[PDB]
Amino acid sequence: ALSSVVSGTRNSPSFKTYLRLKDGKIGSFFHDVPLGLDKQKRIANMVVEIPRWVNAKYEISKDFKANPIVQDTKKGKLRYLNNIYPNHGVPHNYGAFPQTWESPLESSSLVNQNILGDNDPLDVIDIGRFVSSTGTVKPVKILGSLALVDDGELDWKVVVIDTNDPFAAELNDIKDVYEKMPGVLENLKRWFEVYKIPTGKEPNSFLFDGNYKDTEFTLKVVQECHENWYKLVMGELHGDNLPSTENATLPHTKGNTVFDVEIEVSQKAEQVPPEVNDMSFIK
Amino acid sequence: MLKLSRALSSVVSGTRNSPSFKTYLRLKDGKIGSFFHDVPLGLDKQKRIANMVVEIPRWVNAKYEISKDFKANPIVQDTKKGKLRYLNNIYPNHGVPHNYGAFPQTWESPLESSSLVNQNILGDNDPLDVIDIGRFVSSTGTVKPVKILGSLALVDDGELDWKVVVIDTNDPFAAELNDIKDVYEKMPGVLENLKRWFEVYKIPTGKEPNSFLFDGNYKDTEFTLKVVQECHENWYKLVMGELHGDNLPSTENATLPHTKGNTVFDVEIEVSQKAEQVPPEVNDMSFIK
Ligand SMILES: [Mg+2]
Ligand SMILES: [Mg+2]
Ligand SMILES: [Mg+2]
Ligand SMILES: [Mg+2]
Repeated sequence: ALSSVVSGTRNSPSFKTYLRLKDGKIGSFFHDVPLGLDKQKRIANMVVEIPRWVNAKYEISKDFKANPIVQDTKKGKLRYLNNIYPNHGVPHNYGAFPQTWESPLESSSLVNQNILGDNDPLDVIDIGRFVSSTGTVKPVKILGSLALVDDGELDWKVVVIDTNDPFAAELNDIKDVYEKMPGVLENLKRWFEVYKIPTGKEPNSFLFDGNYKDTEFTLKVVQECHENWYKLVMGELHGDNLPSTENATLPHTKGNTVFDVEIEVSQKAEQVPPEVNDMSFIK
Repeated sequence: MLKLSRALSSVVSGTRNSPSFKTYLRLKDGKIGSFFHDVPLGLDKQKRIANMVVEIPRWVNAKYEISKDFKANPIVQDTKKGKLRYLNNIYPNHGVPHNYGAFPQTWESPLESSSLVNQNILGDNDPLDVIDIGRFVSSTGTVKPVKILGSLALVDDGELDWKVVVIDTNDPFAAELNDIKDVYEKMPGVLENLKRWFEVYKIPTGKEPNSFLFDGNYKDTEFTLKVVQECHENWYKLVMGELHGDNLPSTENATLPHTKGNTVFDVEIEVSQKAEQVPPEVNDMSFIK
């Protein structure tokens, strides 16, 4: 089975999580984890970036070799998400669909409006009961989606649940969450609207009037972004500033390679800065 | 780093996330005291401050409390049928939303009805509950000054369970809060969340929701000081042996020179092993309509 390995020191700029492939070789979280999309069973594989109730802004890096998960930084400073009261850190496990990409050139057939893709793998929110570690790859059941608009880009949020959650069989479309998990859709919607306000940013807004899109519509977003990724790795797109497509597993692709990376020994994990625990109370 | 003056502190006994875990009060000379009896409440009516004993740090689930039954009144995790008790995650809260604790040298008498409520309703037999809404996360067994802001008259299993809202006096925002309305206006969602939390938090354990006096309104600072005074007065009668009842708390104490319970504690500090794992079900979320 796929697994992961930590490099460097937790809560320092050296921290990384790499994908380990089945033979022990290093792969890319972006390119080498099969999405494993099953349109019939409405399941696909998520890469977990941020465990529920964690603040560190871990993401799959498009820049570092082999696309490890690294903590975001600004002005050289590690970035922590705020506590949007009464949330502690992220309210659910946050991650991505591997082998997907929101092209900032191919404008979506699914929105009537000429709006940009956000240039990253599709964002995934796992609302299940399990707290999942950074670098976990697991099957999730696709439920619905939220069309967040952040800085002119369509930042889709796809709501899923871990297929190991006994409750997953009780949820077969996005209205099931509203009825059976009271408060989850409302809280995620408000979180994504306001989470940058404490950093000096304006509230985000929504397409579709702020309404969640159902499973059938969401599956089309996933398929489209999986096809965009496909075109990207096959060299079948013309465009500047395309992500790296270096990969360990995709035969005949230009980026196909063997990854040679240094796994740095982990030191005494640094303290999180105490100000990370401050709460943000948003009107 | 280095304190030139003696201060109260605490000592952990046993293993975290195990039935052995205990935090004891250490008095200025290093001996063991009671968190219930031996921490001066320090109530200052004019500055609207008093000392809190912190039981549960913000975003912790473990239901730590001052034990009325254990010798020297350590803070211990509530346990039932030999099973450690954890508070639920009342979505979207993670554990307790703020630092939770108590006012030492206070007690809600279960004998008397308060003269401050227009209603016959008995107290909950424990120190007054305190909720510190400040930015700092405080460790179990911390004693610190807090500014009293207001209170909520929760009713739980028929008993009046006062919740006192306070802020750590070191919080730079403390100066901007002078009464319970400043929290409502300047810390949007805090009072709302606490009130809903106290209404629903035992529903996952199979209890009906709690109710309130004063129609679920918060009481202001002036009224709250009267509740704290009255509970401090009743604590005093308890330790002075002036009350009759079959299940009064123990009044054993190290520091109160004129009390029957005044004693020297001899407690064992057990070696701490590596903290046990919290059971993974403690991370499940409760979604209450
Ligand atoms: Mg992302
Ligand atoms: Mg996105
Ligand atoms: Mg209490
Ligand atoms: Mg109480």
